[PDB]
This record gives sequence, structure tokens and C-alpha cells, in this order.
Amino acid sequence: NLNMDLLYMAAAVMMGLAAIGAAIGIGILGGKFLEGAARQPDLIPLLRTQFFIVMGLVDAIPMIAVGLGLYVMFAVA
Amino acid sequence: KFINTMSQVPTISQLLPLPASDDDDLKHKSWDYLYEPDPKALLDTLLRRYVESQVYQ
Repeated sequence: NLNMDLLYMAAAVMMGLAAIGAAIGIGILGGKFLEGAARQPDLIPLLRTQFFIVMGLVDAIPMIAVGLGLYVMFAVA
Repeated sequence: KFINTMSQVPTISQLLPLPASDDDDLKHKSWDYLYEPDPKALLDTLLRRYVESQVYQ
């Protein structure tokens, strides 16, 4: 029945939006990391520490989104 | 040029264009400045102040 074709598209939309948000929200942060590095490389290790510490936060909601997307697209099908 | 209390020597020396001072930055791979607002307007004043300073010296 037409349950499964719409279920497919719902996961596709949620996960496409997740992908856009995560890609851009990390790109910005990494760009600032690189322009902070280039002015004084000797701080690369500390700023990379800070970079991961922060980026693990940006990747909070998009991970939830991908989890639900896979659940719907496979578990609920 | 005041060398010693017992000897002084006249000297004509250049101050423009800027003479080379053996200021090699090979230790300064490590960084570059944050410029507020831009480096060229700063460099202009730096050179003018430097010339004034050497005339005073």
C-alpha cells in the first residue's frame, strides 16, 4: 500500500535537511578553525582540541535525525 | 658619531631608501600579526616614525 512510498520520502526529507544543516554548520566552524591556524600555526594542537570539542556539539540534532531516518526507512519501512 | 670621550668621527649615512639591517625572520615561521585595520596604512606610519627617530638619534 501507499504507506511505504510516503514513509520513504519522509525519511528522505528529514535526512536531506539534516545533511544540509550539518554540512554547513561544520563548514563554517572549520573555516574559522583554519583561519585561526594560519595566523599562528603553533597553536594548531590546542585549537584542534577545541574544534573537536565544539563540533561534537553541532553534530547533536543531525545525528538524531539520521537515527530516526534509518529507523523509519528500514524498521518501519 | 660619538665613539669615545676621546674620539669623534663625522659620518654621512643613508636613511632613505631603507638600508638592510640583517632582519631575517626565519625564526618567525611561527606567526603573523592581526592588523587593525590594515597593514599598509600601518607600514606607512611605521616608516615615517622610524625616520624621525633616527634623525633624533
